[PDB]
Amino acid sequence: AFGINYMGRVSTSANNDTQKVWIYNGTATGSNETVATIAASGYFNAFMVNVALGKGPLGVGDLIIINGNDASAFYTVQTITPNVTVSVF
Amino acid sequence: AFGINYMGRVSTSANNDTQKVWIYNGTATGSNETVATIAASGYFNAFMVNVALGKGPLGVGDLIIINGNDASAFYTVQTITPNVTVSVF
Amino acid sequence: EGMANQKAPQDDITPMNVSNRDAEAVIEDWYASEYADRSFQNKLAVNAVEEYAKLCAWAIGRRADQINIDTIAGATYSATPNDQQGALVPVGTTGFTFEKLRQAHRWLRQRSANRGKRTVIIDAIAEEQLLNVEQLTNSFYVNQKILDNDGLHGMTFLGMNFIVIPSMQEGGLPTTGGGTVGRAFFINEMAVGYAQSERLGGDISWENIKTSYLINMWMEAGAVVIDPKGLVEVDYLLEP
Amino acid sequence: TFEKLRQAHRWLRQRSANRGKRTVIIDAIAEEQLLNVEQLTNSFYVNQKILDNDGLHGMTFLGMNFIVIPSMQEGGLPTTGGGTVGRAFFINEMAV
Amino acid sequence: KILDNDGLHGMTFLGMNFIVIPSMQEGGLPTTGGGTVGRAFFINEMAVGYAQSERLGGDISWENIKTSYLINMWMEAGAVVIDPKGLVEVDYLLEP
Amino acid sequence: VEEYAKLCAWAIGRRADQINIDTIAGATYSATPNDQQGALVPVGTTGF
Amino acid sequence: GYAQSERLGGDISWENIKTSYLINMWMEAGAVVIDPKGLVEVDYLLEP
Amino acid sequence: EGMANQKAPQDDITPMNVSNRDAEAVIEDWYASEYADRSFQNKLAVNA
Amino acid sequence: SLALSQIEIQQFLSEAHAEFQSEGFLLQGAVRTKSGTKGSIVHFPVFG
Repeated sequence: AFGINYMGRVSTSANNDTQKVWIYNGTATGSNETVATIAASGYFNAFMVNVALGKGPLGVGDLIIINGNDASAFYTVQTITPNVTVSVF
Repeated sequence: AFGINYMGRVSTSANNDTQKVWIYNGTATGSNETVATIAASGYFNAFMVNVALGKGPLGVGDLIIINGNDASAFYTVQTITPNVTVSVF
Repeated sequence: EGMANQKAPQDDITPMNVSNRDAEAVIEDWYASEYADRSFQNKLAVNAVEEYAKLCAWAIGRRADQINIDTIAGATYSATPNDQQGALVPVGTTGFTFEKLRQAHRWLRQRSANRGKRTVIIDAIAEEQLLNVEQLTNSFYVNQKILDNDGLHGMTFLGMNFIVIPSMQEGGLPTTGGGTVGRAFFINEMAVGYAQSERLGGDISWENIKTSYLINMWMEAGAVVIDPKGLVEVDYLLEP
Repeated sequence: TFEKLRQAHRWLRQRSANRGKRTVIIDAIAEEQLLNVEQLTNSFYVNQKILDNDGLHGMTFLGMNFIVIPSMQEGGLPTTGGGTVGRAFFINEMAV
Repeated sequence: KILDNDGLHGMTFLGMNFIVIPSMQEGGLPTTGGGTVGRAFFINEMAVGYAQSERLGGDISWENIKTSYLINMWMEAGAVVIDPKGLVEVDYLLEP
Repeated sequence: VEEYAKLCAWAIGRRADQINIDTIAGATYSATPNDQQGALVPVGTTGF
Repeated sequence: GYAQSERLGGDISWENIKTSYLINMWMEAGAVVIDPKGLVEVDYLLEP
Repeated sequence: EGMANQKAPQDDITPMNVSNRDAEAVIEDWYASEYADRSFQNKLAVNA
Repeated sequence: SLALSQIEIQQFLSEAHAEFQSEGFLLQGAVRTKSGTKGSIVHFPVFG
């Protein structure tokens, strides 16, 4: 499942009118799950505060660098409500 | 057109001997323009201080993460004078 | 409103964004004036200037109430409101009943607008119907007997103070549905902003050219809805 | 009825004539019909118990004093509608 | 007499204290049945444990790099169900 | 800064309430509970 | 008409993360033409 | 700009209208910044 | 002159209004509370 200790932020800007870049450690030293599992729908629901209302640190268009235990890929957030879904960058 | 409120830094380092990474928000919550429109020549001219002399925050080789209203891609700054032009990364 | 989120240790903080907006009140000027010819000083048993100064101040005061009423009644009310709309209790097929009081109180409680001073403005017909409600007049529901007293004027119910607005030539409380439906409003104090540039100014001067005293009073104010979440409207049939 | 009594109080309030001393003059038939109103005779609603007293004559309700006029050879309280409709009056003290 | 008071907020009935939770962006009281059935809860005090390490900390600092003031407040606590036998849930229709 | 400090304090206070609510609502409720379940009063066809 | 809210502000800070001092001056101003009747433009050849 | 006129004695004064207009300046924020690493504190005779 | 309406000003008030929201801490003391705890987990022993 999602582990907040393996979620970090790449973008340094605090400007909230633009997007953010995240990096996730799903490798053997992190969550130890495949890229497909991490990219499944609703995986990042635990990272949001109220996913039903789309309230949380993730925004639509945010770029996530997913480091799975088998490969790595760039992904982009499309929806934050009622679920958090990502797609290939 | 270009809006400074939609441009933010990504690279945290202040080392001026290396390139910087930027992110632009052209999605529905930002400029609401396509990737092709943003990647057109001279679009980021308003960001520079004096584009005629290549004086501005952007440098040659800086990586820009462009999020259009249809897709997202990595782009690299090729020239800063007399126009700011980018190409895919 | 802010919001609290979680983050990894030593990770950069990611604030939850707080929205902002603005409310604009437009200032207007009104005048209440009268003349008192000097030839009437010795011909009257009353003091014309003194009476006129009192009547002019009441005219200004009545307009001040009208400005507040127009702003409150002019807001947008919906039975399924969003954050920019006040709550509406539809007329249905009844008058001002105890059920509509509960529903109006529900909206204030739900939207965190039930703290501080809350006022219910009603007109004479609304009071007449509310005097038939058992929960307001029976001494086993409330610790007062308004039927032995000034009625609903000044009464406190569920922590809200009732104010009865008389029929004013300035307009009073508006109606709807072709003059068959009355409107009553539940207002949290912070929900409406009233800018008072000049509450009651004036000048009483002797005009030698007209050989008269000019009692001239004026006011300068405007109102705006600040937070519709603290506004509720109740609709009732004037003839239930 | 109680509805008519509430409407009369509504008119005084609506026309800003509901402050100070107010008097209600009614005839005997009006008192008889008004004695059926629960809100006038029940201790749930009023402090006084008019059924242990002179009834509506001299009672105070909503700040208004009630006076019952008997039949008078001088005319008393006038009627209307061919003698089938009674008339009762609510008077602010300063109005007369 | 709760109608001369804050209603059900703070009322005591059958020895139980009532708290009215308003609408909250954080979620407030959860709903069920597709948002048509509300959920209310009865709790014995000993049935739930709440451990509080820091009620309200904070710090306000000037960040020259971002040319901004960072207002930062935090809390640190957790909760658990000691005994489910002291928990009751009541389900009701939001529009009966 | 003063308004943000006031608003952030209320946000923390609302999270403290939400922690309690989430824990209470997170239990398993049944109309025929065992020792590890809370009791449930079913909705039926009425309000509160 | 030239309106300067801040002619020359600034702040010099120690940044431990970057192990460096940040010298950060700023200004806040804007200008407008109040009366165009007071402006004259003279055009000339750079190489006559 | 006003103007002085004439009138008959004991006649009402007739002012000459004075116009009014407004000009709006938009305020901008500019930053001039630099970094000075602590590694250069002891290596420079110039105070960076 | 009535032209003075062209240079009328607007006033912005310094007292801000926060939208009607809960201040939290409504469930303080409603459950068995342990204050000043330390550690990642707090254990409550239970007997059957």
